[PDB]
Amino acid sequence: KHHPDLIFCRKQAGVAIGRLCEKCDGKCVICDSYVRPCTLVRICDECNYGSYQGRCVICGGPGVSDAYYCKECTIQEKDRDGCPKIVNL
Amino acid sequence: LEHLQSKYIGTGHADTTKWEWLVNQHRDSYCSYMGHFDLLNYFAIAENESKARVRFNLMEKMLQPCGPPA
Amino acid sequence: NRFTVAELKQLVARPDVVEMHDVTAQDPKLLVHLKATRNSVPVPRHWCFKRKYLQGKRGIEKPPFELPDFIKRTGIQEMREALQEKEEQKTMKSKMREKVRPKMGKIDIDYQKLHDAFFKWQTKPKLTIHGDLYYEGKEFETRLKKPGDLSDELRISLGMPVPPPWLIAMQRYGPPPSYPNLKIPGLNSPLYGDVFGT
Amino acid sequence: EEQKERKIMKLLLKIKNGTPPMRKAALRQITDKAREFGAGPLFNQILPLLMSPTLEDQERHLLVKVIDRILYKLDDLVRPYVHKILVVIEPLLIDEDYYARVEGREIISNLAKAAGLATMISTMRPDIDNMDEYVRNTTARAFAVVASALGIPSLLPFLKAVCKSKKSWQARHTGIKIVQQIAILMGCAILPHLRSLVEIIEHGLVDEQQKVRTISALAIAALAEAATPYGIESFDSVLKPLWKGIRQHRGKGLAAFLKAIGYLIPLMDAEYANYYTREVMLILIREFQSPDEEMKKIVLKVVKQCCGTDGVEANYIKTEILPPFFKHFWQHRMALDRRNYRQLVDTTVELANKVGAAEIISRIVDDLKDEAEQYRKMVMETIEKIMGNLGAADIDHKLEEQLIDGILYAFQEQTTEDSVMLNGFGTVVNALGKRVKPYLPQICGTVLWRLNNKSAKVRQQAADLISRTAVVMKTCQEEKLMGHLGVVLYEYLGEEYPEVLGSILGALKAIVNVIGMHKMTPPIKDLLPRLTPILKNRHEKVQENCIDLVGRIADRGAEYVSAREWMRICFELLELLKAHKKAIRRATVNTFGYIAKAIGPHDVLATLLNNLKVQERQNRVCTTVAIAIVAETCSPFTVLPALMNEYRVPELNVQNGVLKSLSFLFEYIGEMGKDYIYAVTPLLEDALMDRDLVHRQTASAVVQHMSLGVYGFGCEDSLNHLLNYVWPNVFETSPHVIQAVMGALEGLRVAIGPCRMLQYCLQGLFHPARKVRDVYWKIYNSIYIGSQDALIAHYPRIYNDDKNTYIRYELDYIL
Amino acid sequence: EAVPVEAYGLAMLRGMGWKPGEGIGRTFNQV
Amino acid sequence: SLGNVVLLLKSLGIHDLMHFDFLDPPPYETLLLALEQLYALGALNHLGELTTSGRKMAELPVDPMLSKMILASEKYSCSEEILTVAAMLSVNNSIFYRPKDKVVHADNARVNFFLPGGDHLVLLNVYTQWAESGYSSQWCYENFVQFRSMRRARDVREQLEGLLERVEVGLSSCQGDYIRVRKAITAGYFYHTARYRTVKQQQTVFIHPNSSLFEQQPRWLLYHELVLTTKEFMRQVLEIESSWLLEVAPHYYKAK
Amino acid sequence: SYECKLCLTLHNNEGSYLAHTKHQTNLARRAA
Amino acid sequence: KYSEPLEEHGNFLITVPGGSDGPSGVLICSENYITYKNFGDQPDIRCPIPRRRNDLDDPERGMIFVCSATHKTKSMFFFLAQTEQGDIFKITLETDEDMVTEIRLKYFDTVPVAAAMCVLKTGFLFVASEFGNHYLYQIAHLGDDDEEPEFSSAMPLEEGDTFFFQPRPLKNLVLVDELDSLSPILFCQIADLANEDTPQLYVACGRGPRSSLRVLRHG
RNA sequence: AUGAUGUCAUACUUAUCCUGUCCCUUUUUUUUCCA
Ligand SMILES: [Zn+2]
Ligand SMILES: [Zn+2]
Ligand SMILES: [Zn+2]
Repeated sequence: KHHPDLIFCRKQAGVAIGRLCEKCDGKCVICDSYVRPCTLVRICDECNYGSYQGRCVICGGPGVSDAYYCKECTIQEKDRDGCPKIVNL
Repeated sequence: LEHLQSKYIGTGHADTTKWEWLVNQHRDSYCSYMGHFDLLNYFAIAENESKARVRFNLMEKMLQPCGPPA
Repeated sequence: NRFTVAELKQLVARPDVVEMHDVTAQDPKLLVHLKATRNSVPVPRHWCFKRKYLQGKRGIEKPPFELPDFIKRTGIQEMREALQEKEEQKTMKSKMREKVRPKMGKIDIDYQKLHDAFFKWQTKPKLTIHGDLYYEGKEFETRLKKPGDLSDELRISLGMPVPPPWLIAMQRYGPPPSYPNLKIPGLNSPLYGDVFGT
Repeated sequence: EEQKERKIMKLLLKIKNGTPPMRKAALRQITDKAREFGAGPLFNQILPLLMSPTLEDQERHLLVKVIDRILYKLDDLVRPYVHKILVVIEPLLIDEDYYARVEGREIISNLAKAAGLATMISTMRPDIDNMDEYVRNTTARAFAVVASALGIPSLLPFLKAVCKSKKSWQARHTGIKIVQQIAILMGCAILPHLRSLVEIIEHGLVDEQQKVRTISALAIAALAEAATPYGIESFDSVLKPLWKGIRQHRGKGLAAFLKAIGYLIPLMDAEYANYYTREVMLILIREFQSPDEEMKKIVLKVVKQCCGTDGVEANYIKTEILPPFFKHFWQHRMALDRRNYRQLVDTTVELANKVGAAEIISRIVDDLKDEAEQYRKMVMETIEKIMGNLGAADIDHKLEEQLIDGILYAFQEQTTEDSVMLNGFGTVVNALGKRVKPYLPQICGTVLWRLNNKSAKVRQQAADLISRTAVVMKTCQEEKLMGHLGVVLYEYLGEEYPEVLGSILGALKAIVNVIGMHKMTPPIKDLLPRLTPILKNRHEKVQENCIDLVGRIADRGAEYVSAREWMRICFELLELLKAHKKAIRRATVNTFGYIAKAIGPHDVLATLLNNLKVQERQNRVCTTVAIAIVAETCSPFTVLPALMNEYRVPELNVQNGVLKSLSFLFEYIGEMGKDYIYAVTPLLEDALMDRDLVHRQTASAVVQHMSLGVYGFGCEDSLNHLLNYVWPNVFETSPHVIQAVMGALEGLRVAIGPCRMLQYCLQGLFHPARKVRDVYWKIYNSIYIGSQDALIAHYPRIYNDDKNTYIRYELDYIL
Repeated sequence: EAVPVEAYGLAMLRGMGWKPGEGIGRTFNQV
Repeated sequence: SLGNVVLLLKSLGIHDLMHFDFLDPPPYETLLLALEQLYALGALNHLGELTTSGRKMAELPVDPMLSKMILASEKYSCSEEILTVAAMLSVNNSIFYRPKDKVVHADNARVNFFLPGGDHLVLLNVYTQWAESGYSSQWCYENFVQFRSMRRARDVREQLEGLLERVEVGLSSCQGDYIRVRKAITAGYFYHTARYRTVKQQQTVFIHPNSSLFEQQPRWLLYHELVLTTKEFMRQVLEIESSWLLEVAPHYYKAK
Repeated sequence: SYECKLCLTLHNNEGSYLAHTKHQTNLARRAA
Repeated sequence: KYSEPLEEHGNFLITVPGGSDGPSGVLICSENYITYKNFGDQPDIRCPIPRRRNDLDDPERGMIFVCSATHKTKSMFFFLAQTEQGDIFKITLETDEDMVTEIRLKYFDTVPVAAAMCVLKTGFLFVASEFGNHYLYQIAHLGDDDEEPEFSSAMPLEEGDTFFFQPRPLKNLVLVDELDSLSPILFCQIADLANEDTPQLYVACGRGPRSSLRVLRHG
């Protein structure tokens, strides 16, 4: 369900909280699964602060729900990898 | 690949030298011996050595891993 | 800029591990030192093969699957095949007729038979070694048929009890010139069942 | 000279054309030889580079790095080129772009750290008296950046010499603009200089010049905002002439004095703030009729600041300010401007939260019944926000009935698609709670009257109101009324419009969720045969709401519908899985799991095994997902012999479906599937040994999800057994299968451990082939990035070679 | 046509100066 | 910018162009890009002064970017076609009259006017078939063309035929060698080129719906105009391959 | 899938093997 | 902001607390040289670490601050440091709020083999031992009670040795608690040979003469 | 003996996604003719 392009930031996560839209709600932010969503998503930057306020960290809809890492990704601890909010390049 | 992964410790390719990989492995081993509390205690209580002297020896061995390069 | 195979044989302790093209590497001594350990694996030979990995079989057919013993003891295959053959003999008119009016009884045998097949009748399979490399073959070389040891068919058809009829000839010839490292127990090296030597 | 300029051009082309390591080396060489080349050609090559418009963002960032390193390595060597750097970076100091303004502030900080603040003060001393407004504002921005770079008292005696002097009012205006910009830039850093800034600005605060007095009041307001909440005794020097200036100043000076009074009012003493609020509220009542839009916005901001200011009581405010506020500011002209309407709504919500929302509700109940649609929607949104803030406890029953009649009139004249007033309707009625039980039947009768409309959207909005109000209807548990409305909606179920049908279906979803189980009329066996041809509709919202209602029914009520009808519903859902919405397919999977929990897992698994091999199209991954849910909710030990026998079908897609359902099921169950690893071993081995590499890709997904699932349970021997096929299968070509190989390798390195992965990678990274060695090196680099912790312990023993010491004596030094 | 011959006019303009009307960027009430 | 009048103010005796007296000065980046464009043109020396060709391209009042039409004329001829093109692309009002309603009739006439190789050849066919058509209003009515602006374009064509002895360029033509005509067009249009992206401005391109090549987005296209209305639009495009693009201004061109 | 033993040719569709009827060249090569 | 380069590598560093607690400086330790300097116009006061009077240890082991603790009063702060021998040397601060001038490092008490030492107030001084007993000490004197010599940073020398500060008596403070730690437990021998309710486990541990076998029996 | 290689159709992958665009104004040099 992923793409070879569209890297997000690869920048270390801070206090700006991730946020999911309805069009891709419930999926994981990394492997897009639905099994035990464990860890809150932090998006490291002005990915939340400013123009993209309350927006999707995935495709681009109106962000309504807190984005979660799943327990399968936090088994290898992919939650510390950084910002998953997509910046188009 | 990724730019941050290239900036991360452990980036290597087929063009990476064996001596450079061994130097990076020795630097990572010195960093792991500095970080581990049990391994540093085992390295310090082996002889009549101080903890600050062992830390200075580890800081010297970090540069000594790149000390005699190719 | 590089040494030959005889110089690599003199320099390294494992001259058989020195490959033909590994001496053309940037660090052939480091490659030989890495390959000299007992916990190393080779490169799969598709890098040397023009044919791709598991693609060029192209003229054979294989059986699809063999079920494990607990699954065959539960026996889902018989009424599954009966249902599949009944569906094949059904027309498509009968197919949406049975769609709009369904019927009972798919299998409905029990639950604890399948539960015991999964747990109590569970058998661990023969998992191979850490250093196994699979290729186009890698499922057929099971003879290592020991050298100096006969087979079960040779024990049965020639009347050899667990005494071969060629045992005196093998002991008179001693070690054979084909396999000088072969051991023939009972005639040459004084051995249970088919494998009567090593 | 010429050779130095040629070397400067060579380093510039190496920075702008070579590799970024070569650019960093050229920047290091420029920082080394800045004293050799001089700041002359350095400035004469940097100012064309700063003036180049087509430079890249990375190019100007590297230019900022080079200028910072050259300034650190040269310091006062660019002292004659202070004026050239100032005239280059004065557009950069007044840059409208935020990143360019930050880079200009960093360049100004570098220039202040290198050359010195005295040269910049001598440069800006003739520019302090700039009568031109744009030139004076550029000088104000540059002097604010210089004051932030060099601190307050580096230029505070110079500012006290300039601003207190009466040389020109333009110089005074520019200096007070410098003071206000520096206070806005500093914020909390102007707190120790609060009395100094008050003494500096007290001379211009009573100036006869209107612009100088206006910028002095603006700087006083900016200082009161910046030093919040310190410097109250510093700002109390101009406390007494502020009340006199509220009566003396007119126009823009009056607005600046009112803004300074509103900024100094929450930092004052409570008796003093009460006396000043009582003094200035009479002027603010006269300031309610300000015809200017910016002046009215400033007055409304002052009203919001006075509402946020404590110590001004509540009864005095509600008696004095609020009926002129509703007379003047609550008007259609203020509501038409959307910034003014939003500011008016926020100020009214803040005032209602400060002094009770009952007064605002009683003053806006008629404006909710006003005939203007956008004005009434803004009023109803304000009443909804006030009810969400305070509550309905302060609302009397007659005022609540009047508000109910007003919002029912608003729903009558709700011409637009205004769901915000529907949400406000639900908010006010939910805040009423159990008090709407007298209000229930006339509201229900009017909604049923609107449900007889010619217009589809009117009945659609009425059904949406039913969906919003089902919960608050069942709060008092009006079971007979809820059953009667369920029977009426059961009659309404034959609607020919899809949006109306979806709204009706969502209303029924809410009603079934709020009634209780044994208390709806008609019951579940009297409803699901009616619901059965509804699922044959082709509209997406109807399908989504009907599948959600079937999910709630098959979740709760399995005890009314025969399993024949349940698998007929499954037969319908097999055709319904080809819908475009992944949420619809996911809820279809959920209904399949509910029906498998209800009726038993045999016939539904036989049906899905028939369907999955028969689909073979751009679907059926959801069929594998549904098969995984049927297994996982209902004990996959039963399901696994049937799926294992269905793997033996040679039909070229059923094996891919078996493996996809296996991967999804292992990901769903996690650690409970440790006993089935021996069962899934030979099928995964045969799929990895299969000639069709899509089967090997999906088996790699199986291995990845199993390594995700049962890590820490002794399955590493079977994981290594499957990895004995996976690691030979690293010769893949397609991106999908090589991503599956990478994910399975990451999962196996997580599962078994880093030592076996290092034993695999170290024997392949030294390959003579560049591509194979680079691929194994990338795999090893990914494994080391994942497992850099235990890699030192898992590193093999290597002796010290002739290059450096490699046999580590730290391992030998063991206590 | 060469590389440094296209920058002597920019060097002369940098030595002369920059006028506020020469590229008047409209910006007011900045914060 | 000042791309039409920098050449004229240079040829009317002013070398201190940015030091020249005015009410307000122009932006210096416009002057710098005009001078660097003139460096990429064959109009300025290394000292930034007009040549004989730089004076002769100011004899005629068209833009220098459209005077490299004339400078590529008589290089390998095709002069008449590109001189007609340089006349008709100097129009003020836009070509083609597509009103409210009708639509499909004007579209079908315009599609009949379409030729591959950009809309310059399309409107060149418009002017070519308007020649030997009596120069009638009935032609432009039935072909949905404004009969006010392209009459001024044939007047510009008459004037530029008259103003040819001062630059000493004949009215040669290659007689249907329109790929060589496009070679001269590309010899003119080297600064305004693009690969779905402009290679100089680094902007993602968008093709106008009124262009003749709105469909079939190419690997290499030049353009004439950079007007943003809703998107970063490409106005008056032409198909290229960046072969003879590398021939003209090689100092401007590097790394494909 | 369909296998042509006269060519050792894979076929995903039956029409691929039906059109595979070069086939006679490799058939005559295997006949030798 | 600041970058002070040192040719000698910094094994450890102790920072003087700025403001009213003293200068805003740091003392980088080396072999018999604690360079105290501040970020600004301050002198690099190289306080020599006071060696023992006729020390029997070889001079290859340079005296460096293995454990350092700044025990601060209401105004000033003393610095207790342990050398390569590990003796507790209390150091004053005669900086006089201008530059680092004098740090009167006098060996106030002889200290045992301690991995770390932290000296709080109200009679609290916890010295964690690498081998042996970790010592919690209560203050008796003012901390400057040194029976050994004083090596100040402003005290001149011949640039070859320091003040010959031999092993002094513990006059500044008294170790009120000595909690014995089994680490580093090298050898072990657990048996029920002794008459006890549980078996005696003898863990042989410690370094050199500061080494013992602790036999523990429970019940 | 299995490689290179052509846009040839069919297959499959991706819980891939169900799809967007027509400009306000505006000025720019020079030469012959029959009873
Ligand atoms: Zn995940
Ligand atoms: Zn989304
Ligand atoms: Zn980010």
